[PDB]
Amino acid sequence: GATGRTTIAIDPVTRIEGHLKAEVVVENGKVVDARLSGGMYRGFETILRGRDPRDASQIVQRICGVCPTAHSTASVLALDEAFGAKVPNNGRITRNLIFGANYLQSHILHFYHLSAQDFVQGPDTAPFVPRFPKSDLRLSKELNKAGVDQYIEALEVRRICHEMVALFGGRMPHVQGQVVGGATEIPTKEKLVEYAARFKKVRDFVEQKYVPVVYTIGSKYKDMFKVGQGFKAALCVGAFPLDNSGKKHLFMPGVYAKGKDMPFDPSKIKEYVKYSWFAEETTGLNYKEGKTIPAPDKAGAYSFVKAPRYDGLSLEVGPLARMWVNNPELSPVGKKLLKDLFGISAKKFRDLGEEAAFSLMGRHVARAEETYYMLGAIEGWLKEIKAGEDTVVMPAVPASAEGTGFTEAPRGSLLHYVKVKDSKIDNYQIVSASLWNCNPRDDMGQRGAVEEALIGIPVDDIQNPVNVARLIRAFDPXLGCAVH
Amino acid sequence: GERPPVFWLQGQGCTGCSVTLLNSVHPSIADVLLKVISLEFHPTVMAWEGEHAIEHMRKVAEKFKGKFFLVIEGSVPVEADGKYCIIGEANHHEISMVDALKEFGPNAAAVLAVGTCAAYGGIPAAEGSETGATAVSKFLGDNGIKTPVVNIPGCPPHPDWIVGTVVLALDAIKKNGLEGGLAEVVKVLDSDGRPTPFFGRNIHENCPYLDKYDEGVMSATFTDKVGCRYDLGCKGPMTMADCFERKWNGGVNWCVQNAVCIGCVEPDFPDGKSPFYQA
Ligand code: SF4
Ligand code: SF4
Ligand code: FCO
Ligand SMILES: [Cl-]
Ligand SMILES: [Fe+2]
Ligand code: NI
Ligand SMILES: [S]
Repeated sequence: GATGRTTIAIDPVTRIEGHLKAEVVVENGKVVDARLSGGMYRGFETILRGRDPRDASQIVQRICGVCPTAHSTASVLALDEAFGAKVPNNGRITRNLIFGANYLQSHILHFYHLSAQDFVQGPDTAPFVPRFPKSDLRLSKELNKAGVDQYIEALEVRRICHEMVALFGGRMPHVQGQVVGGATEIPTKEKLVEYAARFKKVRDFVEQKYVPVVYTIGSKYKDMFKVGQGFKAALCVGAFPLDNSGKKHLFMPGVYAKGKDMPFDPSKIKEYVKYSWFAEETTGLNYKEGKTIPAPDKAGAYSFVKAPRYDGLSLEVGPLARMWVNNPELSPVGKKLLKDLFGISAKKFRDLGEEAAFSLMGRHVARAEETYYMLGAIEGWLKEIKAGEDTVVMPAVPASAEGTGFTEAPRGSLLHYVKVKDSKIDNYQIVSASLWNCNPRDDMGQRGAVEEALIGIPVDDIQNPVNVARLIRAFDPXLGCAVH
Repeated sequence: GERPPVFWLQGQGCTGCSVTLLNSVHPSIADVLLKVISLEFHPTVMAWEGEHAIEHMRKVAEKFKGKFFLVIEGSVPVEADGKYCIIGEANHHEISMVDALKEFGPNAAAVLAVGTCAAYGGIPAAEGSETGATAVSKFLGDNGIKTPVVNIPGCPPHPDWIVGTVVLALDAIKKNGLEGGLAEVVKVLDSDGRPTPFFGRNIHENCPYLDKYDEGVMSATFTDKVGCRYDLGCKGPMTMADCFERKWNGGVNWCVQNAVCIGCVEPDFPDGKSPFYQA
């Protein structure tokens, strides 16, 4: 160690999904180094081997019960390619309705049930107490009460989102309704009425309560737009196909780094393991050649998360990444509240500016704006879907094949790669969103995205170091996804 | 009534068993948390963090020794000296799931093994795994810990199975005291440790498509909802759950209507229920 440098370890980091330890070094009241450790491993990539490939679209969902529809989607897209299946148009749209509804669930869950206690004092009973004696909770009595009331209402709203998922997905968590070849249940006129009625309630909550409260709370934490920048580099791999030719997507792919936009080339992804608990000979592999050989005793390693890099770059993923890459128009309420509460004149997302967008609070804003954006996408799919039109084909299992499915989980880019040999899974490799965010150093010593975003985070009180986990929560981590 | 303290520990879970609980309708999860239990430790939702959260759990555990309920989500991996699941750190020493279950398991009133992973090993214990993923009851027994275990399986369970089992146990305790009530809970469990209110009926015997099964009228595509789903892989015939009646997510669907049952509540899930898409 060194005089003036104080180490803080937080394990478990709570109000995230899954098992994470954060270790930071604080000097002069700011984080100067960071290490993130994903401490739980299951090994889905080896569990999957030898199975009927169709089983994958059920097995993979159990990577993560918060974002199972993302894994389902990536898996069925990979299987569609491997099997040569042409998903019927109406099944493409049904898939988008199943998965889009979980974007609404997941963002609402994240802001209210995971993040809002960073800023809101809950009722005086467990699990809302005890907490840090100096929790830095700045809201007025009235705005804090609105936060609590909305937390409670959001418990109902996120449940309704899962009813929306289940209408054509069968149940949730863990849908039955997406398979290779499309979706297993044709939407009926009656069940589309049920989906739209629930959607209207979610839409109203998002527009009237959620998006406004994020900007309003953010306006009491303006300092949190000035920290958490990290590398200011982002990835999007595309998601929600809008046609049957694989071209247009709701979120279009791209990479942003060092102030430059560039296309996404998946051959530039490699996964490093020097600082991860996997065998040394497996380092530096693109996912098509990926290998998962655990090495829990390997010297120097500190995580079960591999370290993915994009042409050597350490990138982040998630709502901020997608909204930055795609640069949509901001919501009406966001444009007004940016002006009224912050003095910011903005029309498109990038009008926030790089510094404020790539910040702790900027990532919460991006997630709220994306939730509003998804409302319009779901409205479009409700207009486009046709009651009664077939949604599935029934392809046979190929003897030998490969496929890759790319999508955007609520927390960021997700791909699944499958290689089939003798009609069974020969290899299955997963590169997930919180893997891109919450990974350790690579073989070159370059930190992961959240590790780097922690640098500079203020810790004026080592005994109440609340901003360390606040920064982490802005990325909405799920370590089940990250490690699998 | 006094809300008993509950600690919810996650091992090799996916958090699906917490999310399914958040979907409870009657009672709502708000009512469960504010009126039914005192959820003192839960890493996904609690206010505090890190060593402070662990210390809080330990202080409650000391005060309510013998009286708290321990929910386990996920399997317990024993390989590599427990290193495949580290759940926290305190006093500058990591805490594995193995360690945590050995610490708190002996002192709980009862352990609720929620989800098929905790109940039976589940996907983390399936073929191709290498972590020594172990079911809660087997781990406790292997380590000499005699605390009663109730299995509430499913991948995930329905919220009503989790909440309903908690309520059944708390009501039994109100009526007969802690020891007598837990004895009554054990009496309503099947041979796989599951409460018979939710797991005592077979899906297939109660399925709305049973007539089609008997007539040999089978669907050849998933979207044909007329025929029986057996040839498409339905495992209803070997599955004990009440999904045919309570259905899922506010009654809007269930697995057999939408696609197939994959047998997710059963001790051999997934391997004994696979391949999922043929008989
Ligand atoms: S095989 Fe499945 S769909 Fe057919 S009657 Fe049995 S439970 Fe119902
Ligand atoms: S119908 Fe079968 S797969 Fe679906 S929840 Fe019930 S037991 Fe599990
Ligand atoms: N959202 C989500 Fe899950 C994560 N991280 C994936 O991919
Ligand atoms: Cl998802
Ligand atoms: Fe992976
Ligand atoms: Ni996830
Ligand atoms: S997630």
